[PDB]
Amino acid sequence: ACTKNAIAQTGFNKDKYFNGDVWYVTDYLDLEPDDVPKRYCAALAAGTASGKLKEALYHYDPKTQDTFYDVSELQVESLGKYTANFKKVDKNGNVKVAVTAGNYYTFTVMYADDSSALIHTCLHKGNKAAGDLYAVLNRNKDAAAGDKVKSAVSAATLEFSKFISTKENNCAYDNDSLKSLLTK
Ligand code: HEM
Repeated sequence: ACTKNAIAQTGFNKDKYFNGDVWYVTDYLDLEPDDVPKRYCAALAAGTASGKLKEALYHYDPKTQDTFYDVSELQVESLGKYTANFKKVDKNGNVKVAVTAGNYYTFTVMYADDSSALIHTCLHKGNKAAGDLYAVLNRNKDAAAGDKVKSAVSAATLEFSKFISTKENNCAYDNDSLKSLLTK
């Protein structure tokens, strides 16, 4: 299902990435066909909350209106490479689906700077078939991918021309919920 051992950025700066702020997905590449929709909105917050490494996720399908949030405790495999549980929550952190063995994702930061990043994730959810998902992130939801992150896509032996943009979906995000979910 997933096939890639993504390599984390050399010299990854964890405190800068996990600073409590929001990252927007601007472009994505799924290696498995028919795995995710062709139009999508996603964002996350990443930070340490009371000593615990956390991510809060948001997904929105702009055609179906399917919406869900997750809160994730990350465990460290190596610098920039994590295994995350997930619990599905409402935007206020109330649990809808508890943490469960077999529901996890891996998360590898392949490149990051203050404004942009390239990540890989492999999602394992119960019975479902997994597939490699790469995402270009930016701190600014409207930013076109710049040369640092596009060069990193090339250095991963990927073609940025294959990535699908999220920019034409009228995506609107609740940054406040993502930040507050880090504590939940
Ligand atoms: C930003 C990095 C991402 C991470 C870490 C991530 C992680 C996850 C997790 C944990 C779930 C399961 C949530 C739950 O059931 O509670 C999920 C579901 C899903 N994600 Fe992502 N995701 C990311 C980005 C994306 C992107 C960019 C897309 C496609 C444009 C996408 C498409 C989906 C879809 C379609 C599901 C629903 C799968 C199902 O039917 O259960 N995700 N994702």
